[PDB]
Amino acid sequence: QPTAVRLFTSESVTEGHPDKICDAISDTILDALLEKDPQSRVAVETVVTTGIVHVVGEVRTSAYVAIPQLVRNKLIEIGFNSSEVGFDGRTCGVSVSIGEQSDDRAGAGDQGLMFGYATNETEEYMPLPIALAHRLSRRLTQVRKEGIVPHLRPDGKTQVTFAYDAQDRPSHLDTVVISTQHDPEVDRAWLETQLREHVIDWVIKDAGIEDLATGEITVLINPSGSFILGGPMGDAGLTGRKIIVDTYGGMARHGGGAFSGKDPSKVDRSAAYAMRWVAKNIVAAGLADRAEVQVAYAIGRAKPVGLYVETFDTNKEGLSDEQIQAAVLEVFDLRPAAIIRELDLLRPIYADTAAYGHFGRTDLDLPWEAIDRVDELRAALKLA
Amino acid sequence: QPTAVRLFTSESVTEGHPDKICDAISDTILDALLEKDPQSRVAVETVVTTGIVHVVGEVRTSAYVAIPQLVRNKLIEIGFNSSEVGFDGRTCGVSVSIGEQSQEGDQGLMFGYATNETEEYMPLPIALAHRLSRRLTQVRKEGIVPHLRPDGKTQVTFAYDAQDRPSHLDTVVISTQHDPEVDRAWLETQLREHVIDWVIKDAGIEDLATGEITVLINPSGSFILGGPMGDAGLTGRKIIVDTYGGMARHGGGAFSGKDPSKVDRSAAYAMRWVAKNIVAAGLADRAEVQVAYAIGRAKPVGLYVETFDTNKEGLSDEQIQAAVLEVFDLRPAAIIRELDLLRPIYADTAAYGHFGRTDLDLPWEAIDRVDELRAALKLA
Amino acid sequence: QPTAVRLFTSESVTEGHPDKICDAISDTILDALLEKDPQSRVAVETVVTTGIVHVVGEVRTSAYVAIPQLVRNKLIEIGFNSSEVGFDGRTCGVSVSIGEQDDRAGAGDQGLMFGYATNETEEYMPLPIALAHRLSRRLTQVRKEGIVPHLRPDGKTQVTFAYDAQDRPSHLDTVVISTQHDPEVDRAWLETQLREHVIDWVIKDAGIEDLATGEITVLINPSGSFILGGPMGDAGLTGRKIIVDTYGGMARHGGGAFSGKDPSKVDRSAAYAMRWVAKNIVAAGLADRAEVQVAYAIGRAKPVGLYVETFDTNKEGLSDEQIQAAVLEVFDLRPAAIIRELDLLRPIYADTAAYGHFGRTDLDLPWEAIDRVDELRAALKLA
Amino acid sequence: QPTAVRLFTSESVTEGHPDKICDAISDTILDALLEKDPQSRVAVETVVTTGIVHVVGEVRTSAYVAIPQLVRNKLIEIGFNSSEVGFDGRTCGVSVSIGEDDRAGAGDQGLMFGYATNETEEYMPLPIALAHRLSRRLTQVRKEGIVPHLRPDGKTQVTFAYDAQDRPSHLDTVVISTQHDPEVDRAWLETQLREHVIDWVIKDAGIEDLATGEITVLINPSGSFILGGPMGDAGLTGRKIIVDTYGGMARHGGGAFSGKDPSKVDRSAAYAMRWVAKNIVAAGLADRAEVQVAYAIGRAKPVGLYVETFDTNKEGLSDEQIQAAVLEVFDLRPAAIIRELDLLRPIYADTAAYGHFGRTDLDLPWEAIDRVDELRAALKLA
Ligand code: NA
Ligand code: NA
Ligand code: NA
Ligand code: NA
Repeated sequence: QPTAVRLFTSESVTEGHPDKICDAISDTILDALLEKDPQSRVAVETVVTTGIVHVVGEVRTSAYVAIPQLVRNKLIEIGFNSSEVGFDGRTCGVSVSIGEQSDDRAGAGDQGLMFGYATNETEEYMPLPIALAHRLSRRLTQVRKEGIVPHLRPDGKTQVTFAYDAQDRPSHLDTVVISTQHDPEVDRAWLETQLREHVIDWVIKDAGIEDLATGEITVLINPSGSFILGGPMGDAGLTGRKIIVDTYGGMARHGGGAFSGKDPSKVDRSAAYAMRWVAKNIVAAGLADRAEVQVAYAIGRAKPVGLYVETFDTNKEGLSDEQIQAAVLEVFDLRPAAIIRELDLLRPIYADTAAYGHFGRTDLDLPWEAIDRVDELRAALKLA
Repeated sequence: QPTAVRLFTSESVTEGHPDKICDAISDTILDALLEKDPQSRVAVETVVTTGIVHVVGEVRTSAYVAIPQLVRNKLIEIGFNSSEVGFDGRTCGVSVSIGEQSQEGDQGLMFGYATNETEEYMPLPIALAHRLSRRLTQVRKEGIVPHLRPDGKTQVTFAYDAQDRPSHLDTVVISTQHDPEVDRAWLETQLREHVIDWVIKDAGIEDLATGEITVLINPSGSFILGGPMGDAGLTGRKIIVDTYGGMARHGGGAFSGKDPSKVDRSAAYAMRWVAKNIVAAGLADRAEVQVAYAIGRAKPVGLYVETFDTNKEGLSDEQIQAAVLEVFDLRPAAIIRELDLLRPIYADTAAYGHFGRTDLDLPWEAIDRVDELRAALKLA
Repeated sequence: QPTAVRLFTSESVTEGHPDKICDAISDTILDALLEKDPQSRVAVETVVTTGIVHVVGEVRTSAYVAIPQLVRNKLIEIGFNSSEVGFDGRTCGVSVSIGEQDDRAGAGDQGLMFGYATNETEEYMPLPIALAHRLSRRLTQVRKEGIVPHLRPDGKTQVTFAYDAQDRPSHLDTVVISTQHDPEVDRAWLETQLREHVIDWVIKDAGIEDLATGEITVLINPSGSFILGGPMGDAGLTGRKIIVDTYGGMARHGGGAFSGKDPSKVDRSAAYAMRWVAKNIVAAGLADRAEVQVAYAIGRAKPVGLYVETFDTNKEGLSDEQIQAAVLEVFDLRPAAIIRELDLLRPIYADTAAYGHFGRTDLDLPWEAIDRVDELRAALKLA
Repeated sequence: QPTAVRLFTSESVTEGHPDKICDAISDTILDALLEKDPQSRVAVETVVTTGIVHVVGEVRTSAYVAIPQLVRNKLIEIGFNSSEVGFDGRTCGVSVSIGEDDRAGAGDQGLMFGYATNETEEYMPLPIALAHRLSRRLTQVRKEGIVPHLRPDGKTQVTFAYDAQDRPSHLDTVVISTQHDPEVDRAWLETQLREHVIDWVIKDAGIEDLATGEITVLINPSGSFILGGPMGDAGLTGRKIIVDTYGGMARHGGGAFSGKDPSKVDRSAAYAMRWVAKNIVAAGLADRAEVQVAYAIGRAKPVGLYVETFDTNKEGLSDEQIQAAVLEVFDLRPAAIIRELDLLRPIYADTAAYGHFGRTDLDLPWEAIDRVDELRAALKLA
């Protein structure tokens, strides 16, 4: 009969976290190939460790791109420009092991399952915990790049814990954790003041979540102390190792597939994008407050072998999940070629997705964020 | 308004799938180090592509292990023993970039899950997908089905009812690497009998497999070359296969190549242990628990119990969570001690899933806290 | 006092020896770049070990070449096409770590380079390296043409001649051949097959029966089986067979490797020039044997050093100092003038990357031209 | 018929030259293995390029050594400690791809040469002796703070006018190219290196009499040298074999030394040939001696031996007669060379720059003139 408060957590990382460096390098190569050959087939994985970038996988393309210069320039853009910060794009190892050799009916290029999610609890239709964690990691990068907080270095991680009510909804911000790389000219006591003011307080006001941040918020800035070296130094990063940061921060189920370094023919990426597009339209059409949708494919088959709509008893208009799914099946063509055509995916738009999340990005104009199927869904259900 | 039937999917892969090669290599090095030094700190990632294995990361150990031999022997066990099958443990590249000292971590979120819909407390789609991929490897190694090669994938789709429960098997996909001596039609007859039919009987789900089942065997034609050749693999790229096949939420953390001091592993194991005890204690049919840690704090900063309205005994999820907090010590050091994690038990976990393994004796599968939970809740 | 017979030895290796695999890959990349962009700057090193090729260095080029496919195809042509032979171009690792960013032009580096020639063979080569190369080329030939079955690519040849008191070859003393093979054949079977189809064939093809009379020691796979070959348990690197590539130890060497270097690298172009000089000195009748050193300073076109030696074989009462004045009159040794006069900006180099850079009767290499004999004689006012 | 002056050149490089980085790393690994297990079989090649060290090859040892730490520590000792200088041992990539009685046969075939000359007190040719002294002094003035603003990579080269008798007569040209900080230019380096490297070494070597009159001195003649080492100049083990030996004065069989334990005849038989050549000259049998030796895989006794003394042979002896004395005194089976020179000791990292021969700063067993008595006594001499 005693009760505990349920506490839900999501995390994000900056573009200088070693796994995110790999995602960004993988999608920088994808975009360079797409800019010159929109039909490029790309399955490029990046590995980073002390002093090393290793790029591996398979491309089919008519484009020429200078991979080592793309890698070095992306590391410099992130801010790894010196041995003093743990990694230097100008002087690091770059090794390439890429193999270059061997319409809606086109079969899926692999089996797999993919989920999409949306909720009207934020303007960007994202869960509050991942939305706040991404806003904090984006702001931590912004204050470094613009000099709002001097003496910062690229690597960093954010983590937010909300209290939740008995109906599975956020009630209150409980705990914020931020860790940032920094120059030795500053110490943790200075960083605590700077990041509390210029990151956390700024983001709470920018997100309009004052109501959720009243009273005692536990804040931990660089709780382990000095954070001088970072990125790949004394560590390792790999493409596709931040797939929950990339999506919904653990609020939504995930099918396992990574996004970065994959062209749009990979259903792991394009069908996940299609499921965000479906979920967002289900919510925007007023059929549910929250919606999660699974799709699944068999290799060589165009039509999904599976589709699974869940709205967690937030369904509206007396509609069941089974009725909403029938409307989705009428309105959306989930054959992989039809997804690529309707969302105009064969464009170099992916390097921007490789840090700070693929979904609910109001800084970007991503096609899977369009709420342009609201009218068709409502009409399929005979709603006004 | 019209209704559609909800279809939920899970997948698994054989030990020959390039990503699972990487998980196994990472956990084989981990086990070799734990055998000689239980206190070893290990953060090893494996990358495979045409002709090469690259092992990267950091180890803090007193143990001497010969990594190139361990890698070669592991590929040969998997069955990659010839250029003919596309990869050879004896003749492939092995490159090691592991730091052993500095010379000049308890954070993140984790989920556990259990359901009483199977005897092993797993969701049916992932339990069936793992039984198919394990059985596909077995029929090769035993020569029950000849002319198979190690790489393969399985996928299972179940119809679900309006209450989010499985109602019947809909679709089975098996894709297997094979010798050029055989084709898709031959694999269809062999695999329907010796893999699909055999597993439906072995699992006792005949009543879920009546009527029309869609079976897709090598649906995209021949699959002669596989493993790393034209299909790069990395450690920790099968984290949904490793866990609950998409039935349960995930925190993002990979298991393989990580020693037990890493909460991405130990805390996810602890949450399986908590979820399984909640369901075994008759508090819920299905339970999902998130935990989360803040750097420098031993006790978790977050815990979140969800039983999807399957609550029993008139208990809310908040009440179940208070009992969990009284019964379970969720400090990482206490998890390591209570589950006796500092043992070379992990290479076995690196394919066919970390949870609900009837073939293994894993400490996070113990339902030894049921009496404590029921006593904390004043139940009989 | 007791006397001993002096015995001089030279060696060669097949195209399948791991060091020569690297030389070949490095020069196959160079040739592919020079084919589409003759102005390409290339400094590409190849490393082979079990399962992997790693290509490293720096290139400046407008050309696109697919390096992984070039590597795999070259390994296939050499005969490494299966895990059973120890290496497979189709399935091996290939990793690339290459960065991509008139006559008065200075040398790109310092360094010293030697050239040599001797009228003891028609190709102007010392007999010990001439014979070692013929054996290694023949060893490759009997495999590719299947004159001797069950052979695998990796092999080494070694020839030891007795020498007279005046430092000239007198007779063949010892021939060594180690060849990679299928496990179906043994040392005993290789010994019969290789004596007939390689050693006896070459002696006849070279016309050296007069030097191969009496008892010759023949050691064929003396260490036993040689089944696993190539990079598998024997790492290779570009520029680790520089004495095989040149005069087999008969002539001095400046230390510079040839393969993976475009002609702007004096290590290559100036060694080629010294061969051309040394060959023309002997062809012009100034000496029987000539060895010439040249050296450069980075950023300076004219050499800092030139040294002629003829080993007291000088003719016409001319000193080495007199022959050298003639060489300075006739030859422009500025790097740009060497590239121009020998037409070096062509894809001709992969051919050079095994069986030697000099004395090649199977190739038409510009540095083997005896086209300056009139100019040398006219400089010495010889008829 | 006019005359030109013959001009002979040799070069050396600092320990910061990318090829010598690879030799030093290969021999640092060999030494660490021999320290714990003298019977270690080692064939370790090092490759360096922008940001990366790759160590490949084969070891058979009972020894555990921490290879990445050895690599990083060696780069730090060399001076590559910053991205600013082009390479940092603390932050660079390190990848390892290593696979793990006296009639004992040669492990390989091949030919090896040794050389000695009484023209210097260390029995070395003057051009390579002077090139090595310059490269060692260029390192010393940087490490000791005699000349500021230097960086590790550098090359030296000397050209001597030679007489009709093939002997050095005059120092003609000295080249030094050094890596440096951007705060200094060629003009400053020319002043500093003329005094603290060139003039210092001419006095240290006692060759003032060869260095009179006009000497062409070329310091950083190609201009600025800010980045160096592996960045834009890939290095490999065994790519400075002529710098390692006699600077082109002597013939060479092709075999590299570094990264090889003493069971490799490429190393031990070249060491034996220096030992033989130096004792021939120390015994008073010749002013200059060059000796080839050659082996066949599977056989202990050499298949070839060749003595050349370039007409400097004394006491009415021919090279055929010197060679018979050599065969009586010297056991040239590999196991016998390893035994007599006590080669199974961690002495090799010190040989990996500044040459393997004529090293008055080391006490190398192959430099011993401990066999002159046996040679004289086998030739029936006083
Ligand atoms: Na539901
Ligand atoms: Na709930
Ligand atoms: Na002479
Ligand atoms: Na002589």
